[PDB]
Amino acid sequence: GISRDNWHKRRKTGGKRKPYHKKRKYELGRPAANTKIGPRRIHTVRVRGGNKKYRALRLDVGNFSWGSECCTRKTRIIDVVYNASNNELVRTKTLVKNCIVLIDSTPYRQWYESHYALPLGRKKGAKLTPEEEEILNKKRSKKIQKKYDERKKNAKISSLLEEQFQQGKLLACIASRPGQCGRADGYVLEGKELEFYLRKIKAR
Amino acid sequence: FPMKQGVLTHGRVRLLLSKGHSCYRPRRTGERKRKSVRGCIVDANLSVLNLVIVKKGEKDIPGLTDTTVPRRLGPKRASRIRKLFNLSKEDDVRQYVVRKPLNKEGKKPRTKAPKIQR
RNA sequence: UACCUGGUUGAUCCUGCCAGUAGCAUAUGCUUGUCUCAAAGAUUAAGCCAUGCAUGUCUAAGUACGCACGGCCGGUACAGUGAAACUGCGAAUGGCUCAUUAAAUCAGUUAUGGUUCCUUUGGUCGCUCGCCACUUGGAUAACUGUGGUAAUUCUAGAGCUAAUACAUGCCGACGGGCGCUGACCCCCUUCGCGGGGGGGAUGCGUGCAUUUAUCAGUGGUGACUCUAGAUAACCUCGGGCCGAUCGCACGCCCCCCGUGGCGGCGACGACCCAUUCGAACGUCUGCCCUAUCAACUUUCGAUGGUAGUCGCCGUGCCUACCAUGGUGACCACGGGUGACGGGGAAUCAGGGUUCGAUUCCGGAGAGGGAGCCUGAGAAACGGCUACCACAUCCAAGGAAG
RNA sequence: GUAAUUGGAAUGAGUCCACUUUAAAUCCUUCCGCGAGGAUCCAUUGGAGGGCAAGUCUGGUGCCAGCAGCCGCGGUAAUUCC
Repeated sequence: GISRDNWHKRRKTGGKRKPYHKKRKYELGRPAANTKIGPRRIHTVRVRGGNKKYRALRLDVGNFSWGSECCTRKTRIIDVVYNASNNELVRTKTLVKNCIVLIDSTPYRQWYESHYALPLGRKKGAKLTPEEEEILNKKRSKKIQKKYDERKKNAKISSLLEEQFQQGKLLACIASRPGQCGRADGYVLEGKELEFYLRKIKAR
Repeated sequence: FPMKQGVLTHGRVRLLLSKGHSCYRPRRTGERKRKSVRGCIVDANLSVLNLVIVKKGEKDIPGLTDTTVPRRLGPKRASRIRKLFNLSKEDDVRQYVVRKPLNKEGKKPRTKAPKIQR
């Protein structure tokens, strides 16, 4: 029974305004969802028009995007690492729209290697013999080797970005509204936007 | 005030009841109502308790476990008549529908069969 | 008809008010034959209510196995009338009231050479390549039989029976095509070279709507982050669609062939687009009295910024972190109103003055507050829940306002 | 205009059958029958000094009782009371 209308606010000059009507139904009650990380609990609330919005109690995976290579996949959500609004919402791992989240890197690795045939995620060596040895040589044909040697101009990764491919856990930014759509989608930080959020989280 | 499954507290308490629980027949859609109902624990504080046999042992109690009451309305949909008579396939369900006799004294003795569904 | 007359004096001319004069609108007094229209518990008490009522609903077309009626038209599913009950839709309109409310309401403005919005109206509904489909599963009501209370439109157990209720779920189109991958093309320059193309051996993804990201720039608006397109993907088990629905006249091919295939008018539906009825929230301008009401607002959101949370969406609407602002003698702020606002009404030289509770529109509230269910639409009151006030029956245990 | 005598193709208010009206009714209209000489089938409410149209008629009361929106009228002959 919490309203979201203007007639209980004080006016611009500072005058109390006496209310002329009761609190209606079209300024609806507002319990927050407080989306956190766990197994999938989605609830449905009917809203005006008989429609449904899916408030998402407890989320597990995301649909995070990449943009520069155009590689969007599912991925599980590791942790919540930064929030611009409230610092109290990162000690309790709350998934809101513009929170800086942490995801793993296993679908992006098995895309990048399966598209360029380069190593990715490997810095010391001497462990990739069972499955990651074969994926890039494969006994390809000739014109396949022709069309994959010419992708050695765009296969660079910026140095802050392949670092988190090594230790496994990319940091991404949510763009969906969980608790309002029911999904926690978004995009992975890279570039000046990543370096902005690098300088924030480290300096805390 | 009748009993109710799940109250688990002897005596009588009051419940807010919607359509579908028990002990309450709603008069318009979405109408809930607060009513008093009795717990599921039995005491000596009942006027009648309802009691249902699950197994017959020794003998015939008169008026209770004898004089079989016939089931006068058999199946109507065309799937439980196929589950009753064990019809394998396309055995002309219209032939096998249960036909009840009707026995007014002022009329000739009619017999009457339902429709069929599905 | 732009209109005046009597009263201060012993008389006079003035100022000045009093009184007279005419409407109309309340109440009353006396009186009252006819006839056309007709106001009418507004002012004080938005005081309190006995009783009766004012919202229900069936077509040819959701579900009849009530013998309650029918020709039971003859040995079979039903000639139909049909009570009841489930289901669906309405009950959010109309009616009444004027207590609240002073920039608030309100008003104006915005050829085959290949065989947000139920409804209504208009759209769209083989666009998806994936052992029942000649029809899947379970439960319940009316009914029958046993009951409980002093009691109410209270209901319990036991056994049946249905769907356009509640779910489950496929064939067909379906022949395919696109995009990404990919064991064989040599004929290019194989000269030791570097090769330039078409083909497929493989396995995924493919529509509509939802969510997110990126690239390019069908049709439009001074204007778009519009519509449409393309790629990468998501698709919530209180799960988004892609007819397990009902009448009516019945036919056509019947060659596989007397057992099968194909067809017309509808009625209910159904995500989405548009429309319609609106609703919501903003822009600008406009209101009575009051200073014996001159500073107000800002812990507690007051004015703004950033990020979000919810909400149908914009917004301090709410929170976190910031900046210290907003308003005022052009009357803020506070108080009063015997304040519902307007269209209008009486008056009448012009200019004004007064009234508008009252049939039209808009708003607000159903004893006072508050919280919700269902539904397209209610913070509903001839819907629920709780407190406060008043009040009902009782067998004293409880029931209903 | 006293004052009549009358009466006349005068009429309604009322009374009352019949249609019409209306969901059914009642009214209004339409039309039989009756229904007017103190037509007793009865017109009232206020005033009569001025403002302001209308009496210095008669009796009663005597600054009493009362009237009068205002000026004012009433103390034994009141155009102002009853």
